[PDB]
Amino acid sequence: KDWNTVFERSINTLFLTEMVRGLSLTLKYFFDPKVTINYPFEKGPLSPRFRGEHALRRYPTGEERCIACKLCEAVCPAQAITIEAEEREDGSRRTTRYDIDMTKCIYCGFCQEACPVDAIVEGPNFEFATETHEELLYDKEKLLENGDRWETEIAENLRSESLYR
Amino acid sequence: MDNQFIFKYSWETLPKKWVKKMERSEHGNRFDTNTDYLFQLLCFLKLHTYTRVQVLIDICGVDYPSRKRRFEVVYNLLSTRYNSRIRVQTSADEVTRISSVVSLFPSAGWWEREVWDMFGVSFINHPDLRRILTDYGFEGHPLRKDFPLSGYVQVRYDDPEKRVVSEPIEMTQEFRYFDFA
Amino acid sequence: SKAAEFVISKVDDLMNWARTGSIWPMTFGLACCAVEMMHTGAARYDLDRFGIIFRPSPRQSDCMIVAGTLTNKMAPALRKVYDQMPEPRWVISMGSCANGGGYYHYSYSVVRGCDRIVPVDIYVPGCPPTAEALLYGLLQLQKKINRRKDFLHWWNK
Amino acid sequence: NFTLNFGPQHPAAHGVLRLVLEMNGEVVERAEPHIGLLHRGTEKLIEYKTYLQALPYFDRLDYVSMMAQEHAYSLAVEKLLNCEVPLRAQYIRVLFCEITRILNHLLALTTHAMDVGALTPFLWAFEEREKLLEFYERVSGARMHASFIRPGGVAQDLPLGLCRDIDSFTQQFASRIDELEEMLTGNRIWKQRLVDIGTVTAQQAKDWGFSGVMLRGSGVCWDLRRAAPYDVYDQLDFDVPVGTRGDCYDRYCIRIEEMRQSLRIIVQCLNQMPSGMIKADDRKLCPPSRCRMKLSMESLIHHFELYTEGFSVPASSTYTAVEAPKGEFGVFLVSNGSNRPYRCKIRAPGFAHLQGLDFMSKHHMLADVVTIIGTQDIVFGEVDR
Amino acid sequence: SGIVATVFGATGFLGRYLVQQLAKMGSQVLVPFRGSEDSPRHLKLMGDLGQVVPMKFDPRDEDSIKAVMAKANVVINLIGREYETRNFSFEDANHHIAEKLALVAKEHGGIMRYIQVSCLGASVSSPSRMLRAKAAAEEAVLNALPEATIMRPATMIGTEDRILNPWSMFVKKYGFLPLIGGGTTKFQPVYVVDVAAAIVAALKDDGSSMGKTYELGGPDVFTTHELAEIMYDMIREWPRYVKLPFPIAKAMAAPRDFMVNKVPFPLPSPQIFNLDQINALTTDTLVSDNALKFQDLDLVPHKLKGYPVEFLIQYR
Amino acid sequence: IGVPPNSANLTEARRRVFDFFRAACRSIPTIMDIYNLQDVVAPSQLRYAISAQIRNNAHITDPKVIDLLIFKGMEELTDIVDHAKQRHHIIGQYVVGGKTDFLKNFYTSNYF
Amino acid sequence: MMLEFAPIFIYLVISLLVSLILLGVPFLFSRFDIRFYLVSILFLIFDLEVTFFFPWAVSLNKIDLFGFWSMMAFLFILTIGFLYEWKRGALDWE
Amino acid sequence: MRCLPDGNLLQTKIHNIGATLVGVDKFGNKYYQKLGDTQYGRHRWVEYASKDRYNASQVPAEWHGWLHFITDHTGDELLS
Amino acid sequence: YIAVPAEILGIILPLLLGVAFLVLAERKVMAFVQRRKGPDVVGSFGLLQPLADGLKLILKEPISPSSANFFLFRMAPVATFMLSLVAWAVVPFDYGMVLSDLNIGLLYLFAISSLGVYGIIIAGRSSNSKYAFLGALRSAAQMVSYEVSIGLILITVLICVGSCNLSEIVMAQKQIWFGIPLFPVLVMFFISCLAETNRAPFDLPEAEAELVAGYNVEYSSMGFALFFLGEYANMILMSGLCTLFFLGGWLPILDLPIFKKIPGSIWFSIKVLFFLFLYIWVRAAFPRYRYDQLMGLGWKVFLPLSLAWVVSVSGLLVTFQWLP
Ligand SMILES: CCCCCCCCCCCCCCCCCC(=O)O[C@@H](COC(=O)CCCCCCCCCCCCCCC)COP(=O)(O)OC[C@H](O)CO
Ligand SMILES: CCCCCCCCCCCCCCCCCCCC(=O)O[C@H](COC(=O)CCCCCCCCCCCCCC)COP(=O)(O)OCCN
Ligand SMILES: NC(=O)C1=CN([C@@H]2O[C@H](COP(=O)(O)OP(=O)(O)OC[C@H]3O[C@@H](n4cnc5c(N)ncnc54)[C@H](OP(=O)(O)O)[C@@H]3O)[C@@H](O)[C@H]2O)C=CC1
Ligand code: SF4
Ligand code: SF4
Ligand code: SF4
Repeated sequence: KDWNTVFERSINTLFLTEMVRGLSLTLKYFFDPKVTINYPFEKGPLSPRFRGEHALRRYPTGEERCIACKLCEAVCPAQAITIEAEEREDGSRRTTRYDIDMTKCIYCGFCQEACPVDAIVEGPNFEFATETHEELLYDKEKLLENGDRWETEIAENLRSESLYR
Repeated sequence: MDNQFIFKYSWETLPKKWVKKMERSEHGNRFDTNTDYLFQLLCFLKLHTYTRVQVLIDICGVDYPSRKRRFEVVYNLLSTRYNSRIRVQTSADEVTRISSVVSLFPSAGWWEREVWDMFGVSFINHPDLRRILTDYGFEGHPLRKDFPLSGYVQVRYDDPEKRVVSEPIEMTQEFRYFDFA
Repeated sequence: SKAAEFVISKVDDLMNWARTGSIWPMTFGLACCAVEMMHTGAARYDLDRFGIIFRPSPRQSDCMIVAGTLTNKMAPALRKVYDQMPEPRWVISMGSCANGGGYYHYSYSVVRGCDRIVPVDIYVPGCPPTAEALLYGLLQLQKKINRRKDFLHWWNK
Repeated sequence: NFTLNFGPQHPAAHGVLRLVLEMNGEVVERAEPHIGLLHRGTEKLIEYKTYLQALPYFDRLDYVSMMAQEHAYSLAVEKLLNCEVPLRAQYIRVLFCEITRILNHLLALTTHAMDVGALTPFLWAFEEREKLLEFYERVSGARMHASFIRPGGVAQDLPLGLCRDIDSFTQQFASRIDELEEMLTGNRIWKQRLVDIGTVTAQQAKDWGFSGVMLRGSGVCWDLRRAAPYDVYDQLDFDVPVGTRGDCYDRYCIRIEEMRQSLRIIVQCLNQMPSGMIKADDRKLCPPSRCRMKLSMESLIHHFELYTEGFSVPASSTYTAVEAPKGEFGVFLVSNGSNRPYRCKIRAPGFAHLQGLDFMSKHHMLADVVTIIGTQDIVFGEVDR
Repeated sequence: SGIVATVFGATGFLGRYLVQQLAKMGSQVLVPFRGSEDSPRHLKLMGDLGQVVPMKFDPRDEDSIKAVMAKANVVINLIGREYETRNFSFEDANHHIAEKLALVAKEHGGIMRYIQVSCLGASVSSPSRMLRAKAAAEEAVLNALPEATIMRPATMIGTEDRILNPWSMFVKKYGFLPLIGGGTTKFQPVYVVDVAAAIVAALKDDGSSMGKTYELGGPDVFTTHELAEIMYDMIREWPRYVKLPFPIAKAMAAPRDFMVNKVPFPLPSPQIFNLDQINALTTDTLVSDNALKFQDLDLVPHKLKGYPVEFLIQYR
Repeated sequence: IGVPPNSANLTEARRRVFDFFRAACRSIPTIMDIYNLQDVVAPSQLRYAISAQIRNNAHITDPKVIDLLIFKGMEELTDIVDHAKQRHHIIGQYVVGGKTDFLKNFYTSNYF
Repeated sequence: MMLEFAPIFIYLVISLLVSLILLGVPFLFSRFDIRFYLVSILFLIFDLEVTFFFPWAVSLNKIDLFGFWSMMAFLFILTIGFLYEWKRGALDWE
Repeated sequence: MRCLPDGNLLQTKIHNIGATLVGVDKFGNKYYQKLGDTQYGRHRWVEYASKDRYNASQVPAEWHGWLHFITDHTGDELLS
Repeated sequence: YIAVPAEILGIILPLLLGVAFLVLAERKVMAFVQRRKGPDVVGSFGLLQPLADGLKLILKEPISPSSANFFLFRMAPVATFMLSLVAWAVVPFDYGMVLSDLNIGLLYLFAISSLGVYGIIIAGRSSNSKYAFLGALRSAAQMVSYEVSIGLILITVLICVGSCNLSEIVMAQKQIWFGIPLFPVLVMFFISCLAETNRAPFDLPEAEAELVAGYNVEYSSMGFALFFLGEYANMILMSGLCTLFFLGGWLPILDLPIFKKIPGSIWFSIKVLFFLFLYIWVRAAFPRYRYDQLMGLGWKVFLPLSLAWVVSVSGLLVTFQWLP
């Protein structure tokens, strides 16, 4: 088309001019600070809505909140909840069995939405990997231990989230 | 090109013996046809100047066990030329082969394989009609209503044979059917 | 044997240090869990910094991460790949699908847990587990590797 | 001809990808994908679920574009119910759909680039992906499978401060796109790997049911957000990029431009976001507030009903489609009047696109097969269901 | 089934087949192991969740033994070794542990069925010291538990056997296969699956198997030369047998036996030139006509050709 | 190649049956090699099993049912040959290689 | 002098020993493509070209103009061959 | 001396330089913050009491929310 | 001669350490470009990572698949590793710092380079795997293709120097480094070195995700480690050769007393480090060519340019009588 433009195209092809810009901006990131988190001393951010390990809660008196209404069992998309219930010795409507198969569960939070007494929740814990499949078959006593261990954070998160739900 | 024009023009122009039922609704314009006219109807809709239905969006089966022809095969189609959608349906049973439309829409190839895999409906002149989704050697057609949700067989590693093998199913906790009706 | 046991324990500590410091997983990226696994290997969590390098061939791998749903059609492929892994080797089951079939448990086409096909060392719960949850699972694997006493068991055999 | 059986049992190339290729030397004569390795019986499972319990299945189909499939299913249910969604919920839905589109395009572009040997853009893009995952987690409590978009609107309102953080992200995202582009767009090796690879004519794209970028790359101006608009897309300014060559390079450029237009849409949604309800007010189909259910009988009864039996959908059938990041994602829903779907057929664009691999890869080199797979943007959760 | 079985020595050859069959019948299987936790890993896939439970124990420790046995009503012992290590002699591995297990089962009190697995040629007047210790252990277990059941399988054949695999390895590495006794000794080799099935059947009966010893031999009688030929038909290779007379074979098997109890470090296990097995090759080991065969357990053993030797495909 | 139209009558359906039987029998040596059956079962027993399967359906009079049975048989043969799932005494759906039945069933369980 | 080659031999022996140690310590605990033939032929030709270049390169100070032009003629013949290969498509791997 | 073999602990010791001690929990874990902007102002971390055998599960519930930026309340304020 | 083995070990052992840490440096630089950290847990700043990886490899069970080429399969990595090692016998690090002062050293290096192809070919063929065989054939063809351009560039330097002695080649650059007048030749040499070492953007064996299996895919434990170590040692060697031929080896940048204070081995090391950094940087910056594209580049671009530079340099030096 023209000697100047043909020359400029030839030089650019021969001298790899466009390859230089990639090298340069790769080198620019070399000196910038890194985004890596120093786990486990440092952690990623999470929200009060985070759906982690389920837990069963009690009233401050020590009484269980769960009244075996079986709504969570009905709504559970994965059929991971198994409940048995009967009249307790004092006449209370209470679970004798409350199992969640942590390997069926999809961690959707539907059970927490369905529960009319804030008994079952997905708490903030996400670090509960195990060495056996049987340790992931949570029974009622394990869920209540989870609730006792995480109660203060769960209550704080519930106070925060009560203004949206 | 709105759904009032398509309904009226198709009534005026299509050969009468092709369409048994015509529905006009906000849920979609719908044409029902006998199996022996499905191919010609689709070719007409694709080629005709005032329809130009060039895209076959999908083919799917629906099982109706209470019907003599239990399967209903649904063709969802699109005209990018006229920005319109058309649904064409025909019924079928377990042994009656229906015409393939691969020669009209190459996209039909896999959708037909899927209908055969899931429901057991066969397609005449389909170049390569074999199962596409299920495991090799699968028996039955899983989307039929009478096919059980968990099926009939499961697999596990068998150390004595040094291989994965199939056995009749055994469920630790059976699927619980909650009848809220 | 007041001197042999000390040297043996030192040898075993060295072996465990080497094996925990260089874990080369092969990823079986089956479904959504593979995306969180990709995030674990990305810049924010940087599995490289723990010595964890992902390998393409089972022949250069020490660990298999099963990340996603395992179908009946895929199970023979998973088992064959596991059988090509040289010893010592470990398996991490990631996510509900790999753990016990998850949302697909009752399906006609799904293996109800990859531990029906291969022995599993660590189960990482979640659907999907967060990238940090996978990192925690890998640290649990290190903990398990650090109980090995291969040299001591062989000396006594 | 020899036969190379290629299955990458790792997410480098999908993970359940299985290809039988017939080769004449290094030239591909025929490519035959073998699928079903992730077929999990989703469509059968859905028939055993209430309409609410079925919703999480849609997060797990194209599990890189979670909220888009949520949106499509909600729209189909809304259509059959004749349910009116509040405007604020509409805006939140569109905002999250465009965030999802950016999440999908970043993953697709950079996984393709890593496949053809460019390692750095993947890390750069996945940091931005992490920021967007944080918005998902802040609204739903999940990084990926939010189950946030629902029939009638969205599960919960936005937490205070979220819009400001999204605005902060938008203020810098264009520079990130520019960095990705300078890494790839003008580089002679990148052009040599993508120019005139996997050429598709408009007639071929129509014949094989192509949609989305796979169709617009061939010069066909077609975008469901404009052709069949939904939610508040008709109140928003954005351009529809179309290709002129129909090859892999055009589709890469289209995806970059689509990210830019998605950024534009997000900015508009942030500025036009109105106040008001985020759930449809019809008290037969939406959960009451926690305080209402603890205070009012009618509310308690409705909560009990909704979480046990679920709502009913009058007998009907319809096809509903949206412009998902990967193309036209459709649901053919059949209702019989009960509380469970009678039939739910899922129309995945990847199914059409992967079927096209044979004609796209004909007479190309072996190394171009991965390039063509990357330009198709295949996720087998939606291909196999 | 409500059977809880503690199977000692289940990390070896026969153990995997036995555990698979016991899990099929619904029994709960406890698997004591002495070393690495990865030794019972292959057994965890067998059976349902919680059905197979590996447990660390120590042989030379009575507390651990009753600990792994504390929950069971059935005890099966498979522990043995055909060679020697500086830590465990023939009598230590094949007689002392078995007697200790029987004594702990007696002090347990709850063991309904006790199965001790022996070898076919087990006798007091045996050339093989391992067989002599096996006979002694048989007598010791019977004296400690007169109601115990004894199994005497012949050389077992299978994927992880220690006869056909070493032969194939030696041939593929050298090109020829030695014959220690001119390839004339007779023996009735047996599919390992059949041995597992016989153990299961004796565990399942109405009580008729208690107190009795069963001689489990394969359907057919072979010479070592005749078996070496099934190996060559199956490994698709050209046979080349070399006669190694007994004194020469004993000479080449003398160093390990000599220096095993002298050098203070472990030695590799013998494959073909094990002195005790060579001594055993001097006499023929056949199922006695007066014994209890696979019949009287209502079982028909499988013939070797085909499926029992299909693992030999891997060597082609 | 393509799926043929339904047989118009029993004669052409019988012809398709004979073609399928020939194709199934001719694939017996490939199956024997793939499953290593030389020392497990004779090839004629495979032929006999195929023919017995054909004979057990000899009462069918509808050509469409015959065509469907032939199509299914072809698919099963293809999966057996192309995508073999080796077990031991079993290929696909066939097992290869003084008291009445009531008493045995009663001793077994309460569900006959 | 050839004296300097002896360390190379001892170096080879030591490198071999290191190789054996490293490799042996873990034992203690039907589609003919003509284009490959063609690339082999081209490599052979240019290998001989480099071979003939070496003495020429060290001898340029003594052979002067005559040697320069004789090598130029050699290269002209070989480059005509190269042009023939280029035109015929021997250098295209597509 | 744990810094030499454990590089993970070394990074925490380096980044502790100039940090502010926020509190100590019942296990002796120490909590630090910087109040800068490098990871978008996220500068909270924990120094575990056990310099070997530290594990993420050792963070108690009262401090777990603070560490993960779930809440701005420290473990002490939650306990009160 | 009794002390010769000590000198040989003083070469080989620090070289193996340098390779072990080159792997770590590659990981670190790649990470830092990618805004991450790379190894920093195993040892302080990740400095113990290479020892851990090597220990893991030696403690890994070898596989040795049931092939009919049992001897060849294990000997191929030995061959490539030994060839990578033995090139260093003639490399001078400073004046008089060289094991073998070969007068024919340039041709010796060319011969070693030409021998390098056999390990890859034999690994591909002996592994009994069509994918490994095809990948090995392609890699071998690429290496022989770029060897032609490497040889012609060698001839250009030889014309300038008039001796095949590497130390003489260095000392001939006292007046000016050859990389200044022959800068395009140096660029060509570096690219050809990338292609010859199967490095990005020419790393076909690394393209598993592109359906291109590498020649070492069937290898495990220390055979695979031997292949890896030979490759990285060859990268260090190519950097050293670039330094020797064009950047004046051990010479200082300027002939001044301030620069002559610091030893020549340090100058040589710094230049080698620059070239290794460029290796890593290039791998971080660009995608990879297809096989056919890189073969076309080898035969259609680099060979004609190398031959043209030979002709131009020789003609110019003959014309003005500037020959050595
Ligand atoms: C890829 C590059 C292609 C280059 C192709 C172009 C050049 C090809 C060679 C053509 C022949 C020479 C053309 C150059 C003309 C200038 C020649 C010249 O300058 O004369 C010199 C003399 O040049 C020559 O005579 C050399 C001629 C080269 C031989 C070319 C072969 C021609 C035919 C040979 C017949 C033999 C049979 C051929 C066998 C195949 C004067 O030198 P002198 O006499 O002063 O002293 C001699 C010298 O300095 C001391 O050693
Ligand atoms: C102190 C710093 C020292 C640094 C030393 C090393 C320098 C860095 C080297 C590495 C740079 C990045 C390497 C990655 C790029 C590899 C890809 C190369 C592709 C390639 O060769 O393309 C060819 C052109 O380049 C070429 O041809 C390359 C050779 C160029 C030689 C120049 C020849 C003429 C120069 C003018 C001389 C005139 C004066 C003398 C009279 C043409 O192929 P293509 O297919 O890519 O085409 C498309 C053109 N857009
Ligand atoms: N051809 C054959 O295989 C024949 C074998 N037998 C006998 O049948 C039994 C089972 O045979 P097989 O499975 O092949 O045997 P293996 O040698 O394969 O397995 C022996 C088992 O006993 C364990 N064991 C060995 N020595 C000791 C010890 N000192 N302390 C604790 N446990 C120990 C082994 O444990 P670990 O893995 O930890 O070492 C392993 O679990 C043995 O009694 C054997 O002698 C009978 C006739 C022939
Ligand atoms: S999180 Fe969802 S799937 Fe899991 S138990 Fe709760 S409701 Fe069921
Ligand atoms: S946890 Fe809640 S929803 Fe579930 S049974 Fe108890 S009270 Fe009912
Ligand atoms: S566990 Fe959940 S996220 Fe993981 S693959 Fe299964 S459905 Fe997807």
